[PDB]
Amino acid sequence: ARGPKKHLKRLAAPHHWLLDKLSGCYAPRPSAGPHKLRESLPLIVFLRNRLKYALNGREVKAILMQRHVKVDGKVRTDTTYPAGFMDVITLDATNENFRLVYDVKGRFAVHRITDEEASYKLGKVKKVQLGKKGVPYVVTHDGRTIRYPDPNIKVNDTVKIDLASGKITDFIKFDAGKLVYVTGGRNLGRIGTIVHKERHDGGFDLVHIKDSLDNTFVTRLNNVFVIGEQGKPYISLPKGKGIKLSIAEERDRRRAQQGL
Amino acid sequence: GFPMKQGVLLPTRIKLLLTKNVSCYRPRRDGERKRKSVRGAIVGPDLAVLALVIVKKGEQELEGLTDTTVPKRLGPKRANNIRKFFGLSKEDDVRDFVIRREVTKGEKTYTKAPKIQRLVTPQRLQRKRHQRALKVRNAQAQREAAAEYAQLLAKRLSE
Amino acid sequence: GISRDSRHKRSATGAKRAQFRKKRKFELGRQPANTKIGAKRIHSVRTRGGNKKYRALRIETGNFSWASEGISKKTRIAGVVYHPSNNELVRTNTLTKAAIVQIDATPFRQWFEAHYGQTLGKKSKNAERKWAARAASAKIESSVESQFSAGRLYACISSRPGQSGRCDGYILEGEELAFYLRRLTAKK
Amino acid sequence: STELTVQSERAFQKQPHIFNNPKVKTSKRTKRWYKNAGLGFKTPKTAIEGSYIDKKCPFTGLVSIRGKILTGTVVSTKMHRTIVIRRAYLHYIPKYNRYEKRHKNVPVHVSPAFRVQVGDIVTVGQCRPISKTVRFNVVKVSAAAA
Amino acid sequence: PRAPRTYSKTYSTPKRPYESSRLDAELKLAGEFGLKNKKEIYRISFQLSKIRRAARDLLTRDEKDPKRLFEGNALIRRLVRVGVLSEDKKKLDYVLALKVEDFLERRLQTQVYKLGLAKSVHHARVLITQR
RNA sequence: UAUCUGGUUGAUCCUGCCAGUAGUCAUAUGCUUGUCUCAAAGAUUAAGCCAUGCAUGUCUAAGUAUAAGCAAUUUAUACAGUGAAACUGCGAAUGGCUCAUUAAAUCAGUUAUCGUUUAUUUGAUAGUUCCUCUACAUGGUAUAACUGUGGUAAUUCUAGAGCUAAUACAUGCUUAAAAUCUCGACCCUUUGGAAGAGAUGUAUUUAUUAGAUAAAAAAUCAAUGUCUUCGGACUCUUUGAUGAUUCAUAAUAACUUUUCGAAUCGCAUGGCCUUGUGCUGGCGAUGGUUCAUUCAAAUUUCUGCCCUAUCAACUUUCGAUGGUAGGAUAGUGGCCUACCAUGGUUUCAACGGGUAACGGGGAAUAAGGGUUCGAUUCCGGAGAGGGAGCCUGAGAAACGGCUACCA
RNA sequence: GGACUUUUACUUUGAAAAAAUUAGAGUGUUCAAAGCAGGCGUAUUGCUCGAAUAUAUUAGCAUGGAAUAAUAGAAUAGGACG
RNA sequence: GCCCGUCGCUAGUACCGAUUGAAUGGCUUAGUGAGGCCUCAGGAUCUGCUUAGAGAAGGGGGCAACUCCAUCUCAGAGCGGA
RNA sequence: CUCUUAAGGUAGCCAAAUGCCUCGUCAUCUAAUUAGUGACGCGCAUGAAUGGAUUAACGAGAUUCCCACUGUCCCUAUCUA
Ligand SMILES: [Mg+2]
Ligand SMILES: [Mg+2]
Ligand SMILES: [Mg+2]
Ligand SMILES: [Mg+2]
Ligand SMILES: [Mg+2]
Ligand SMILES: [Mg+2]
Ligand SMILES: [Mg+2]
Ligand SMILES: [Mg+2]
Ligand SMILES: [Mg+2]
Ligand SMILES: [Mg+2]
Ligand SMILES: [Mg+2]
Ligand SMILES: [Mg+2]
Ligand SMILES: [Mg+2]
Ligand SMILES: [Mg+2]
Ligand SMILES: [Mg+2]
Ligand SMILES: [Mg+2]
Ligand SMILES: [Mg+2]
Ligand SMILES: [Mg+2]
Ligand SMILES: [Mg+2]
Ligand SMILES: [Mg+2]
Ligand SMILES: [Mg+2]
Ligand SMILES: [Mg+2]
Ligand SMILES: [Mg+2]
Ligand SMILES: [Mg+2]
Ligand SMILES: [Mg+2]
Ligand SMILES: [Mg+2]
Ligand SMILES: [Mg+2]
Ligand SMILES: [Mg+2]
Ligand SMILES: [Mg+2]
Ligand SMILES: [Mg+2]
Ligand SMILES: [Mg+2]
Ligand SMILES: [Mg+2]
Ligand SMILES: [Mg+2]
Ligand SMILES: [Mg+2]
Ligand SMILES: [Mg+2]
Ligand SMILES: [Mg+2]
Ligand SMILES: [Mg+2]
Ligand SMILES: [Mg+2]
Ligand SMILES: [Mg+2]
Ligand SMILES: [Mg+2]
Ligand SMILES: [Mg+2]
Ligand SMILES: [Mg+2]
Ligand SMILES: [Mg+2]
Ligand SMILES: [Mg+2]
Ligand SMILES: [Mg+2]
Ligand SMILES: [Mg+2]
Ligand SMILES: [Mg+2]
Repeated sequence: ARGPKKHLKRLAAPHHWLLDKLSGCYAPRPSAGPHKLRESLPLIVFLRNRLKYALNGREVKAILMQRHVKVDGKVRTDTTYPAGFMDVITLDATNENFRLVYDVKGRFAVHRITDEEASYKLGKVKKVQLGKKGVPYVVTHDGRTIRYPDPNIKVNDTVKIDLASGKITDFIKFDAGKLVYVTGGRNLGRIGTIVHKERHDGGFDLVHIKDSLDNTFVTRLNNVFVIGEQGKPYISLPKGKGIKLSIAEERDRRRAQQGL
Repeated sequence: GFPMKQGVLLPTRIKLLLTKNVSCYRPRRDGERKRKSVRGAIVGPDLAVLALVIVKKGEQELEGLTDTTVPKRLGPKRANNIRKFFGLSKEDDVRDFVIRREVTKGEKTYTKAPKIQRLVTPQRLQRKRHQRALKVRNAQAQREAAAEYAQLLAKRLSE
Repeated sequence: GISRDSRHKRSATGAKRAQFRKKRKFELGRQPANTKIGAKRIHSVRTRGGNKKYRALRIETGNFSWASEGISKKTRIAGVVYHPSNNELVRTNTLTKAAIVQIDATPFRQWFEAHYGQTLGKKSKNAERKWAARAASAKIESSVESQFSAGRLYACISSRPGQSGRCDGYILEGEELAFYLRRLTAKK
Repeated sequence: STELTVQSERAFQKQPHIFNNPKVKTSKRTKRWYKNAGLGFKTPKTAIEGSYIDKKCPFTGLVSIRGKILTGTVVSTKMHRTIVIRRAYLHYIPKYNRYEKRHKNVPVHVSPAFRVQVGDIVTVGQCRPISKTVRFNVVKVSAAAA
Repeated sequence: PRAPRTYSKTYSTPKRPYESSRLDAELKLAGEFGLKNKKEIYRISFQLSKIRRAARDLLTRDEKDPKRLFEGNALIRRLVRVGVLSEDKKKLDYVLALKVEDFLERRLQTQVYKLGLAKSVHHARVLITQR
């Protein structure tokens, strides 16, 4: 259609942002960035929709123009910046460090973290390749390309990055029994050990997943994010440890907790 | 109203497709050529005005032309452009040489002058300085990181 | 202009296809370069997304390769002598990929007769030190040696002039040379 | 229909950048690059100890095999170095809760490595537009009927 | 190019327009609940039809079926919190046989009658629509 | 939310249609019309024609200010606040509108790119540039605005004369150590050996080579590589990804109207001792080549479209199906050309016709199964009076862009 | 221990999937159509549940099943296994 | 009693029909052929490089002799660019 | 139903090479058509081997029109024997 689109009709936006239907015609539309626009979460939704620190859209800029927010240790100023999975977001003038990490429903949840931890990030290697002049490089899902990596790190392995200096510091392989986030799909939000990687030459491998409740489920390899050792996750986890509850089970928990 | 055009030949008006950087046409948007009329370069009786430029002066002054003389408006503004203008040397330092022009408010009179450009400054040399070092530092830091890894690589066989 | 769209084509079934949309630049084609032989003249053409192809209109001197000797020298290019697509390319000496051409031999002579010491089919120690060692590998094909008598070499174009802007190629050897040689006696 | 004497085309026929030095005396007269097509497709002996060229062959040629991998019966062996597959299937019309036999014709390129006659069930693999209608390459051939 | 502010209609009319039977029954409900027009009976008559269907469907599932349970209890639970479904007709079988007045009974208007306040469902109306 | 009733007879029972009845995001119209909320709307006929106004412009602390602007006061004798105008940069390829064309097209779900382009955002990435006495304390011309002499009824027309800028235009310096390779002055004849001369960034173009692998032991010809116990000996020997590659990446010989490798800007004013306006030095901006990313794009696999035989054979006109080679392309491909074959589709409906046909999400109708609708709030396609052509740019075959024909 | 249907149809269970619409849970918009809000309290600097779920019957992919229905194979043995 | 057809009146409908009937749209034979674009040319106007002579400089380092780099100005002889 | 004189023009066809009136009426072709064609028909005085109607092919036959062509004309000039 003659070139890149610049708008987004408020309706064609990602559902997981949870914006209302009426308000205006448009949703922010992620700028170009480190995350796919459908897999991202603009700073403006964060500050105003999830955080409620902003009212207007004007106030979001007014905030960002005050350099009040760092993404991964770099001040970010673009209203429609596409933050995403494992991102950190540091609100300094209020002592808050978060980390975008999924719900159990499928929505980017407000997960506060220590003034530590905001020091690093988990990053799933996407490709690992010989660059020019023989120098090797890996690429994490977040658009980082760190050269000179450990030759043991293959594809689908995750990797501990520092942050304030790039640099990989230790890493986790991809094999049986590792603790894994589910990054997208129907099971978007779940966590749990592997069990089996069903490989299919040609297309789409399948990963059978078991959790700390012995529920089994499968997704694709492009959807599995290794995050640690069974019962040992390298990031603090949101409430409910990515469990999934039958709506029956879900119903019970609300009303019983309710009252006193 | 139509203007002659350098080197069409012809003594009539013809329509031409005109492009950027060509007389009788100022493009309104990058790319816009416009099929506009233009008059021949050959002098005919159809002319309203004829622009002549004096090449050699004759025996008599022309009262309004030869006699009177009118000044340029702006002087040099670049560094060496002042230096070519005053027959100076590289070592001469402009600054105390630039044309100034008096401004008369109504009771207070002040002056003003350009801002010599390409001017060599304390600050500029600091920048080349920084860039240079930046280059060498990273070069060396790269050669350590390369060397470090090439060691990490050897150990991925020895052990 | 030209368009490389498959729309205008009849369908496999034979059916005529109605006009769906208008032509789009992102499927265009351009007019060919029928590169000749003459004083260097290349026009550049601004392709898609920046980029430059180079319409070479006239070419003398292209970079050629002797594959078996491991070197490459830049000869003259005499004319075209054959061409598998259309012989009219020969008649009008147009240079394209897979052309088949006669090229100068003197830079290739000059390399051979200083790398080896031998002349082609008719002091100093460190100079002669090498020579005697580089020998016993100094006998090349007789079909390639005899050519040097005419000071010209049968070569094939492996560049794409109207694109690259370069008329590079390699000197015909081995069984490849046998085949084209054969075609030449039965027409040329 | 029939396979040539190799150099039966106005241009010399060879795999690209597969050189054999005349300066070097050898056993075999000509170097012969072949490969593993993939997916557990075994490149046949015909692809290896043959002298045919065919730049569009899944072995000995410059074409990858990726995407669908379909099977149909052979239905037309008349074109040179490409054939016609029939693919019979069953369409389900919901309303009559029943089925109807439809079919499709897939033009597919067939390497000289395979001697394929009409009636042969054939496995083919999607492989980038070879020509106007052809997107598949005969990659395995199960027997006739005898 | 906004977002369609959605809507739906609350009533339905009878297929046979002139059943003097139904016409009689209707009027009784109009004066024994002080109603304005038929649409007020229609609305609920529609309302009721959607309930019994919802019920009807779940009753065709297996009992212990995840869906039946969540949304069978749910239905009953709502019908209880309102005064339509009695404290122990709390099954799906009873929501089917659930009649009309069962709803119309729980109107503010009828309720204002049902404890002093009004003495007349028509008094009750003109009282409510007047703050 | 599984219902029928009235009309053929003198009466009867059937066939069967007509008629009633109910709904319609279903339009019109007639009469009537008080309050709250919600708020569609020149689609249908004419993608018919359009007065007039508006609908696309854009400035940070950070590219260019000698306004004969404004405020001023600056410590300001280069500039220094604000700032019209103009150059530079970016955007105008988004939106918005409409449904005309379109029936294997579009579109839908589903694939492919080992078949390509990709401004931008994000992350990576540059010691090599001259030369067997070179500006790098910084090279060179030109132009706008502006001044002034002008033309014409007329327009976002512009001429000739005079000025002056840059992150505009055009040039062009620079930086460590080593290593590896060719040319080889010469010495001394053997195991023979060499001084110093050049070349070696990246990108381009062609050729060649490596990119190993399923498990072992010998013999040779060719050119030479370590050593030792000078007889002859060599071991612990080096290499990534994919299901799959002539892959990534590297090497050799060269090629080139030679791509790029900062002559840019804002804030900071510190620190060394020989004290020279010396040497060094911080936080950012704007650029820059390659790669990755991102927002995309272009093709693309599989299956799926309404009425029609009072359309049965169609396709190769002047490419129809395929092979080879080239040309063209961002790139595959009969996309185009040359040559060569005679192939390709069809009663499992090809081909042709119609459509008051943009595809889909979806809408109406509620026992079910179906019937009918979908110009129109979201996705996709297309078009801007009809056609064709092209400029600019990353992106357009663009129409609030241009060029031509037609109206 | 992985891979495993001669070659299919069928059927199960999943995966990759859009929102709005539909069905449908929560929530007193004063009711309702709606909306996706909201709720608790010291209301002098607070706390706090949500924003589910179902549906797609074509085709493709993954998978459990092998009844039904098709399909291949030893007859001049030019058969099978090692 | 029912009832068939010609024939006669009125109105409406479609059919046939001289007009080598007419109109609109799609696709097209042959002939003609704008335009921008690519190419062989053209060269109003501008211009980079080399080179002998002349005037005015400053030393690559000398008791007289010797010799670079940069700039700018008037006859020319060249080979190139826009 | 009748009269002359035996019958009383059927199938067809037409202002036809058969129609006075007549340059018939209507349509069509054209700027205009005593022409041509298609129709109409109480047809002075059409009509069935005194053959009627139809008709492909054929024609130095009579007739109308269209394209082409042209000194037939506007409007004449020049050349050869
Ligand atoms: Mg944005
Ligand atoms: Mg400057
Ligand atoms: Mg169209
Ligand atoms: Mg089915
Ligand atoms: Mg009766
Ligand atoms: Mg009816
Ligand atoms: Mg509308
Ligand atoms: Mg309209
Ligand atoms: Mg648009
Ligand atoms: Mg200049
Ligand atoms: Mg100049
Ligand atoms: Mg100039
Ligand atoms: Mg001027
Ligand atoms: Mg390897
Ligand atoms: Mg490669
Ligand atoms: Mg379809
Ligand atoms: Mg018909
Ligand atoms: Mg191509
Ligand atoms: Mg071909
Ligand atoms: Mg044929
Ligand atoms: Mg039809
Ligand atoms: Mg239409
Ligand atoms: Mg439709
Ligand atoms: Mg639609
Ligand atoms: Mg439809
Ligand atoms: Mg319409
Ligand atoms: Mg368009
Ligand atoms: Mg219009
Ligand atoms: Mg632009
Ligand atoms: Mg246009
Ligand atoms: Mg407009
Ligand atoms: Mg527009
Ligand atoms: Mg308190
Ligand atoms: Mg199965
Ligand atoms: Mg009337
Ligand atoms: Mg008588
Ligand atoms: Mg008779
Ligand atoms: Mg008779
Ligand atoms: Mg008559
Ligand atoms: Mg007559
Ligand atoms: Mg007549
Ligand atoms: Mg006449
Ligand atoms: Mg007779
Ligand atoms: Mg007779
Ligand atoms: Mg005749
Ligand atoms: Mg004549
Ligand atoms: Mg005459």
